[PDB]
Formats: sequence, structure tokens, C-alpha cells
Amino acid sequence: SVYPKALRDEYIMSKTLGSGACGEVKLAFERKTCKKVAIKIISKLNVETEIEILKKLNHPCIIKIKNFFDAEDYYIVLELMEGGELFDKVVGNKRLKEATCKLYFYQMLLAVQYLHENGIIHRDLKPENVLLSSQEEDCLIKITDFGHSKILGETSLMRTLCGTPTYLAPEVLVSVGTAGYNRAVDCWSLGVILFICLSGYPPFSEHRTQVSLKDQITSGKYNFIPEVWAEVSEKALDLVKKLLVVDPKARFTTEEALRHPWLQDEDMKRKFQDLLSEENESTALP
Amino acid sequence: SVYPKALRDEYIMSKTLGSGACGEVKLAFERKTCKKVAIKIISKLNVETEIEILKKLNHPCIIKIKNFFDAEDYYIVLELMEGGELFDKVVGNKRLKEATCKLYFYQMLLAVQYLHENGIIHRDLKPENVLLSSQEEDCLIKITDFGHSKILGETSLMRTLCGTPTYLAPEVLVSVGTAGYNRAVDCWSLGVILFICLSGYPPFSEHRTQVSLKDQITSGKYNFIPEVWAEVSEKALDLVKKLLVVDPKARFTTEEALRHPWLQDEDMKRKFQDLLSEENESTALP
Ligand SMILES: N=C(N)N/N=C1\CCCc2cc(NC(=O)c3cc4cccc([N+](=O)[O-])c4[nH]3)ccc21
Ligand SMILES: N=C(N)N/N=C1\CCCc2cc(NC(=O)c3cc4cccc([N+](=O)[O-])c4[nH]3)ccc21
Repeated sequence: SVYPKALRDEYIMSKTLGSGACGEVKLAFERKTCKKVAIKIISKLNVETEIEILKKLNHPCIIKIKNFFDAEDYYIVLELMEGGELFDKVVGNKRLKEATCKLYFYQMLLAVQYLHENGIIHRDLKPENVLLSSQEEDCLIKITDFGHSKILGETSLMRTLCGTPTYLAPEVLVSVGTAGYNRAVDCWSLGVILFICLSGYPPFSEHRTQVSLKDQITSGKYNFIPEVWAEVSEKALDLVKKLLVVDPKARFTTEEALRHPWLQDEDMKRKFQDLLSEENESTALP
Repeated sequence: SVYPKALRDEYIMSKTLGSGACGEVKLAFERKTCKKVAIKIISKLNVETEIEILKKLNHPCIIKIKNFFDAEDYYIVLELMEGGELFDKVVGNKRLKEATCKLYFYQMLLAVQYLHENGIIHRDLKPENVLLSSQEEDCLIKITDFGHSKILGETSLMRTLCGTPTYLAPEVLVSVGTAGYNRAVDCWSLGVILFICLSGYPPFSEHRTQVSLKDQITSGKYNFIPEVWAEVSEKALDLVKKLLVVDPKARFTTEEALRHPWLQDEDMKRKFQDLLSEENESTALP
């Protein structure tokens, strides 16, 4: 099949930049400006509502939608993230220097904090869903793929608790203890991402062990290899450990992580602000 | 304000039959047939989707929608249930004879079984949401008010479990043990309803006790008053006890309740079938 007419009208399509299970990412040129864009193809919960979420969000570490076409397949137009996926930087036991880990992780934290402040949980944070702005090591990152995201709001539980529980089942009452911590799943995922970035290997995996992946995760017993970690700081590992806390209520939130000693780094923060300014292009100001 | 024009066009509105928090139930006459109908008014999750659920359901113990008007308020037209709410038969310590309890409860079980077979959970079963067809003690009952209902389907959990949990939080894995038993909340509610019908008083309540309502429910320790129950059979109480089981996985399902010795009653079942046939009105058959 061909590209939809409406897409062809505005864009010239070019080479493949990447592939997901859902579909490819293509290079394209916007006809009006002659500038490069990326087009994510998703073949035919749903995409239109994901796009609606992303249209409302406004944060420099969250991907922005330039255009959208709902045709035979879905075509999503966004700015080019020439660095590609974080995945490719950590695969095959490759690892980033601690400084680069901190810069990237600070931005992930700011992004996820913004999401949680805005009543959104991502629920699919992993290195394949972190995009890099450039091939330079010091670059902005942007979180993508909101296909598993969920919008927080007034729960069925809250409506039930406007009393009285004469006919209400005990398990609903018991669920009150732990309700409203769904966002903590993103903080766990961030912990796994950080672990992988610092060490070059996954904390929980079926590689050379008889402990099931499930038991590894529920017990919180990550695979600690001293020689790999000797090079990494104690402060970096300390943060990892406060994010990979099994009790979701005790787990570090994004606010707690941002206040952690590891992220109290004015150099890293200077670099991030420098990177933000480079990205413009602003209008004149009074 | 006035009734909507489209409603007035088809119906003549009459006296008030009842009141909810949401709004009244009115007597009306359908102009075409000159026959009596009930009109439920709900003032402006949502009603249109509730109406959509109820339009698809087809069971003699579940209320049917005749018409619907979405105007300043919502107007829902249904058959008249002249017996009114079950609530009025059990209030002020009044109680039904065991035989009448069995007939009504059998029908509630059939209704809720049908719901669960069809992927629907009611979540608001109580005596105010059970309607009686006539003022005769032996009558058909119909469950109403689907405003808290929920449609079962592929969960976020099921999509997550299509592996692999490298980045997945332990609490999600732990939730697997108890997932897919949301329907059991209806069985608990039925247990409370049955308790109230047989005894004339609620199993869990703040009346003359220092045990909090919440602690009463979560511990499963219902208020047992021997003198009130002496008249009721052991088989009736046995079923009550298998429905008011605190562990939702161990709780009786509607199928288990229907197979309970208390409901193995050919007289009651004869009466129900007789009542179904009276309700028609069928076309000629080959
Ligand atoms: N699945 C879903 N429901 N939503 N998904 C989404 C929703 C928003 C758009 C979106 C974009 C991406 N990915 C890219 O843009 C991208 C990958 C890549 C690799 C190399 C170079 C470049 N590049 O030089 O630009 C690249 N850009 C992956 C997933 C999704
Ligand atoms: N709240 C909501 N979201 N949906 N509610 C609903 C949705 C479906 C319609 C509906 C009907 C009723 N109730 C009646 O019909 C009714 C009460 C009554 C009392 C005395 C006599 C008669 N009668 O002689 O008929 C009566 N009919 C209560 C709630 C709801």
C-alpha cells in the first residue's frame, strides 16, 4: 500500500530511521519549510487518545506532536531526535559515564514529575522509550510512547467512600490502604533504567540464575555484581536502592529522587539549562 | 422548568411514584397505547452509557428500557413496577416469610448470574435497586440502577503479562494473585440483601456497638441475634454465611449459590415459571 494522500500532500517521505513492534519510524521532509521531521507509523488504549494526551502536555523532556494522520495506519509527525533511542547506548553491556547518566536521569525525573503533577502515569518507561536529541553525549532527552499511559482522576473508590458501606464488600475497604499509588510504578521503572545506565546490565533477568524473574522482582533482590559497580559512586547506587523499593508507599517519588544528594550537581544542572537555550529560536522580548 | 417537548409529544405525565437522590420516578401514559409506564428522571459513569448497557441486556429479572430522552435532564421510560422497591418491604424491621425471601433471592441470583456471564458487574446491589412487579407477595423482581456498573474486558494487567517484566513493578506482579474477582463484590452485596430479607435487620451497622462499621465488615463479624433468627431455617443461614465470606476468592459465586440446598425447591421454582408465563402476550407459534 501507499502513504495517505493527505500525508503526501504536506511531506516527502524518505528512509527508515527505526522499527518498533507497532511499526517503523521514517525520515520525512516538511514541504513548507524543507526541514526534516520524524514520522512514526502505527498499524491498525487507542492512538487518537494518546495523541490527545500528548497535545496537551508541554515539557521540554516530553515529545511533542507536530501532526497526525488517521488513515489505513496512523502516522504521527514529530521533531527529529537524531540521537535515537537510549536503548542503543546501553545494549550489549555498553555503559555511559556516570556524568552522562546523571544528565539523562535528571531529565527523565523532570519529565515524569511533570506527568505525575498533571495526573498522567506513563506505565511503559524503558530505554526504547527515551529518545536522544543529538548524537552528542550531552543532549536533551525526551520521553515517548504513551500507548500504555493512564489519566488519573476521581476513582470508583472515591465515589464508593462517600458512605455508607452497609452493602460494601470488605476487599474494597481493604484496598483503601494502598489506593492512589499507581504512579509509583513509573518510579520503579526509572530505578531499573538508572541501574541499567550506570552498570550496563539489567537488575532483574533470567541470565545465569535459578531464581525466577518474578521472585527476583517481588523480593527486590537485584543482581549486584561488585566489579561492575566499583567504578560507580555510592550516591548513584543509593538512589537506585531507594527507587527499587518493593513497597510502593515507601518507594521514592520523583520529588524525593530530585532532592537526592546524587542530583545536587550544579554542573549537570548548568549543562541542562545550556541545552534548553540552544534549542531556540525565540521571538523578540520587551 | 417543563418536560421536554419530545417527551410530551409521546407521553402524558402524571403523579410521583417515588424519589431517589438523583431524581423522581413519575407515572406516565404512553399516548399511542394509553398504557401506564414509569419515567425515571435523573438530573444533569454517565447515563447514556448505562442506558446502552441496559439496551443490550435481555433477562426477565433485569429492567428493560422503553425509551430515553437526553434533555435538560435525563428521562428514562420503563415498564411500571407497581410493587415498588424491595426497600419498603424490609424497612422498620419488617420481614418477609422465608418462602418469599427464597423466591425473590432466586431471581436476584439468576439476574446477577446473567450479568456476570455477560461481563457486567452491578456494584450497587441493595433493596432500593430491586423493584417488584406487583403488590402481590409472589411477583417477579427486577434489578435496576446500573449507574455504578462496569463492563469486564481485557485488563491492563493482561496486556502487561504478555511479557517480559524486566521493568515492571513488583506490586503489579503481586496483584496477579487476586485479579479477576471484581464480580465477587456483587455476591457479597447479595449476601447482605438476603440477611436483611430473612431477619429484618442489617448484618453490619453502627447500632448499639463500639465496633466500627469498617471493622465489622473486614472481619466478617455480622451481628447475629438468635431470637430473630430462630424462626429462619439453618439452610437459609448457611447460604448467608457462604456469601458473607471475607476472602473474595473463597466467597460463593452466583453458580454456587444457585446449587445450594436452600434453592433446591421445586415449589419455589414452579412459582417463578408460572410468574414468567403470566407476563405474556406472546405471538402464535408453529
Ligand atoms: N507506540 C505508540 N503507541 N506510540 N508511540 C509513539 C508516540 C509518539 C511518537 C513516537 C515516536 C517514537 N520514536 C521516534 O520518534 C524515533 C525513534 C528513532 C530512532 C532513530 C532515529 C530517530 N530520529 O532521528 O528521530 C528516531 N525517532 C516511538 C514511539 C512513539
Ligand atoms: N440512577 C441511575 N443512574 N439509574 N437509575 C435507574 C436506571 C433505570 C431506570 C431506573 C428505575 C428506578 N426505579 C423505578 O423504575 C421505580 C421506583 C418505583 C417506586 C414505586 C412504584 C414504581 N412503579 O410503580 O414503577 C417505581 N418504579 C430506579 C433507578 C433507575
